[PDB]
Amino acid sequence: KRINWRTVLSGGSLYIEIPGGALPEGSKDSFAVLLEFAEEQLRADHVFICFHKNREDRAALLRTFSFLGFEIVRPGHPLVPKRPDACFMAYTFE
Amino acid sequence: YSVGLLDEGTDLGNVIDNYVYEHTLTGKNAFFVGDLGKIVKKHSQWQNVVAQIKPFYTVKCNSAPAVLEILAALGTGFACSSKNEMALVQELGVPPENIIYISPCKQVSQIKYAAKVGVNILTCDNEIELKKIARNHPNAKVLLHIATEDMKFGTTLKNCRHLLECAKELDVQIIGVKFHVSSACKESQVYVHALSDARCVFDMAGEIGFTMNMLDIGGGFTGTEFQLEEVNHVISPLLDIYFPEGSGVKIISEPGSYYVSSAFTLAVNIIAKKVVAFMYYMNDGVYGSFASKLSTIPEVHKKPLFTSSLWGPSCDELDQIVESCLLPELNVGDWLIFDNMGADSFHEPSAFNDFQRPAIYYMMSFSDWYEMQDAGITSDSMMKNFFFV
Repeated sequence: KRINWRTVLSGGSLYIEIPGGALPEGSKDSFAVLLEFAEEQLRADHVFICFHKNREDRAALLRTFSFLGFEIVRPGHPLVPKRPDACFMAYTFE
Repeated sequence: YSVGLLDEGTDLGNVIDNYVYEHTLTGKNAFFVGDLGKIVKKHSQWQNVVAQIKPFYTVKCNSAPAVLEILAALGTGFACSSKNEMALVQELGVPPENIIYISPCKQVSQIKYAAKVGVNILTCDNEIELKKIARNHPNAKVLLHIATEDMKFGTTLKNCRHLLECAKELDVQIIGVKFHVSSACKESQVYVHALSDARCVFDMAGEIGFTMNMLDIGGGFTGTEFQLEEVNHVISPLLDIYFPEGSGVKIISEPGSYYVSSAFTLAVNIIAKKVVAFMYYMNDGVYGSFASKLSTIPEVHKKPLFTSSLWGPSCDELDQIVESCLLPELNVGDWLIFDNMGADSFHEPSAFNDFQRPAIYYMMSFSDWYEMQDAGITSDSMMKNFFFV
């Protein structure tokens, strides 16, 4: 099934905004090819996750990208947009 | 890189209290204390329970140079999750035959690096990663990652069949099966299911003509004795009959939280206080060594209990560590003790936490010392870095 995800690229650093609710199946492959495309053509030096604070699956996605290799970034970072109603994780390349 | 001696007359209490004493006037920063003796004791516990399984420590739990050094000294393998990790491990002087990468989502640069460094054993849980594996490293050794019946990860039996078929077409060698059984799970029968799935591969790959010689069982261990005891009480009767010694079986495990979680203790300082029930602010929080709260009890240093909430120095709404606790009236400048601070509490110093990292203090007992000395470990060349006193 075709899946639409909102993702925005700026300043050579990619930002992914996840919508509320659970994920559809085959999403593993989805973020997989998301990273493949993040490296091959657009050549990102850093990938980033952002999602709304008030949800019952905050810990779920946090631990998800935790296992995926993402690390927590404190709001207020120069590369992070000033928005205190969002949680942020980060994965850096070499 | 310094660990102090401890006799029966001395305890952790006095090194904690002394570090408190000296930090009170100086930097005023938090402090970490790690018991390597309990890691060694857990290695002896492992060898006691099951010795025919080689543990491969997940670095993401603790990536401090000291722990990695003593673990490499113990002969324990390494489970990798990043290329910087692999860089540090390879820089230490570890053999590539005892290195495994674990990240559920691999990248092209990472696998090119893995290919360049000579590490062939790696896991996989989808067709895309298999495709890039075949695309860049034709001589890679593949471990199939399966799912468990406990948001999602792993590969279904049918898709595992498709995976081994494609792998056969892509001329890449599959050697074993990979999975993870969480520490929290107590449902024994579950393991059977997992193992049954592995048996499936043992058949299917066996039918396709590939050689199997390794089984990875994961890293779901709490650290306590009874947990591992139940683990063997379930795994041992079934394992020896399906893969006995001499069948060419090399079983592998990947302990992470197991060795270090309850092995570390954190000493923290108070910087703020507010009366509404009370709310108290520390000089550290979730944005640092307290990520593990997302997935354990404080004690008072000094000699009337009130309910209170814990906040960090970031003061933002997300910096809640404990929802409700009971403590006597305190003021700014007091100390707090946190046990079980080993699981995912060590991160690298950067702008993420204002270039601030807690000090590194290590503890060792005489008993564990003679326990390592008689094992013939202290005399080999790989530990020229050690400094103990």
